[PDB]
Amino acid sequence: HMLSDEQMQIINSLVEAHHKTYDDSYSDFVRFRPPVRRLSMLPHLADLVSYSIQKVIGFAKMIPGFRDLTAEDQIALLKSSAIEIIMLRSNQSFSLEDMSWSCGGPDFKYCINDVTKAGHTLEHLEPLVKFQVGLKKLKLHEEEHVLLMAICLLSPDRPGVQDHVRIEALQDRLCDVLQAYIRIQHPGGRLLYAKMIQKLADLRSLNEEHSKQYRSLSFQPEHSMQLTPLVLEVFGSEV
Amino acid sequence: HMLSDEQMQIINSLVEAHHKTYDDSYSDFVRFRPPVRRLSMLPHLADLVSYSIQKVIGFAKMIPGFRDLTAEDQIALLKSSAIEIIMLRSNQSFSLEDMSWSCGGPDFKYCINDVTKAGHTLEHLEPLVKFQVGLKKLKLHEEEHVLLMAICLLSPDRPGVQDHVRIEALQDRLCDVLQAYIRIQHPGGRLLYAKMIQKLADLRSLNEEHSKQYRSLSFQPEHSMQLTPLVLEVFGSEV
Amino acid sequence: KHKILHRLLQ
Amino acid sequence: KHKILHRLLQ
Ligand SMILES: C=C1/C(=C\C=C2/CCC[C@]3(C)[C@@H](C(CCCC(C)(C)O)CCCC(C)(C)O)CC[C@@H]23)C[C@@H](O)C[C@@H]1O
Ligand SMILES: C=C1/C(=C\C=C2/CCC[C@]3(C)[C@@H](C(CCCC(C)(C)O)CCCC(C)(C)O)CC[C@@H]23)C[C@@H](O)C[C@@H]1O
Repeated sequence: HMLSDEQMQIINSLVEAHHKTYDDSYSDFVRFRPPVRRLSMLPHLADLVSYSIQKVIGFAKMIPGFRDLTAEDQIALLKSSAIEIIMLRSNQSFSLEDMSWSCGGPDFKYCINDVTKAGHTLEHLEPLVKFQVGLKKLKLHEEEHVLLMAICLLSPDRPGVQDHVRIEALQDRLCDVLQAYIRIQHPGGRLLYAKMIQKLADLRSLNEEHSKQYRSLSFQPEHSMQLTPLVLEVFGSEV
Repeated sequence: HMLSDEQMQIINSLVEAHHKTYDDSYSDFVRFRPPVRRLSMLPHLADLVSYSIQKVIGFAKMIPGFRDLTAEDQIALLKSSAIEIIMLRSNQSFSLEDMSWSCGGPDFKYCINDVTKAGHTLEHLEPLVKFQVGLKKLKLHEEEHVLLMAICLLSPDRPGVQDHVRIEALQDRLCDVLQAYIRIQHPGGRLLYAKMIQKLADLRSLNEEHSKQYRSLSFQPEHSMQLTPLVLEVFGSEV
Repeated sequence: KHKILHRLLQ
Repeated sequence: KHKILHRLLQ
């Protein structure tokens, strides 16, 4: 009926974690290869995605008990979740007012069209935008935003995971915190937790559609060369 | 005592080749990750080097009878020569007035210091600058500049070459053209050809010192990740 | 395999 | 091996 002590400790860690790995000014986007409006956005977007991965890794390392997993599983989880964790955190810059990620502009205002000039079809971009709007409409306290990413990341059924027992464990502990937080700290959170867990499955689907169109993109050398070593590594098949 | 017909044809091809693969305005340097004055120049310089490789490949493909080699040897030659071909072509932007490559500025004016902020020691940069000044003092007609790169590239003793007989052949044919050109078209070219061939061996040495400090640079993942797929591929060990 | 990731995970 | 180079050499 009230939040635990080991539960505040966890929430504090996760919010600080996200605070140190997400910039609301986006003041590193200048260091990326410029955006261009072939696949003119690919260089820029690949630089953006590569950058984000490094941040996700920063965040992940600060999720409680994550450093305690085997290096192998840590990799298995990053590799599988990475992309979803990004769609998640990107919502923070998504804008329903104009339906586009605004990290600046007109340079850094990414719309569905841009991601097209990077090798993706509208027939597959549509659901990602839909996912963004629904997520944005949930008006999440940052506590929930953070727990959601930390839970999404610890999702037990990732291809390549070994100790799926302890992973469902640290994710269950997190879910407790979330359900407790909404009930206790969120006025009118009756249906929220459910809606949130609903989002996770929207991600599995979005993740899939990506793996497909990225595979096709990564198999053309003229395109793969536009990527970064990290991207190639994280979305690669090596095991 | 006068230039052949099959010899003008060759010179024409090589000059057009260099004309279509080298830009005197350097108007693509804006598309690179910005330069920064750790290893702040590495991102920019890696983008510059990657760009240059693609150009060298463009040039190489237009060298006469190069398309007639096996895909394997073409690779073996690019991999070994690439770096030297770059030091060669860079001279065109090097400036004795200020001893630095000026492709713009203050942004694109690269000095010895910059290449330091990219993972190389002065105790090894010194000879490259020396090589640039000597080369610049030879005041080469572009015909000679081009033949020099086309000869350097066809250098027969590259690690990994198979048909070293036909390669010494197409390079001998080129050398004829060069010696003929200087004697016939260059007033006071008595000692030139020799000085030029002298430069090639300066390159083998500069090439070596690079392979060493790049190996050390490429073995640190925090650094290799700053590179490009092409660089990694071209300076890699795969066979 | 996974040179960079290992490194990034201190 | 040498995916990109092959491609770049038409
Ligand atoms: C990331 C962040 C930001 C935006 C995210 C975007 C905008 C551009 C397009 C992105 C990056 C989507 C694309 C990018 C994939 C390109 C690549 C790697 C070359 O296959 C993935 C979704 C592709 C689908 C599944 C839609 O087909 C996912 C999230 C989208 C900006 C800021 O919020 C930081 C955050 O950190
Ligand atoms: C290239 C071109 C230009 C400059 C060349 C430079 C300036 C920067 C430093 C460079 C690129 C040298 C370095 C770069 C190596 C960096 C890397 C790949 C991260 O290990 C190589 C020499 C290193 C030594 C041997 C000195 O230790 C070689 C030539 C130098 C500009 C223009 O002329 C186009 C040309 O096309």
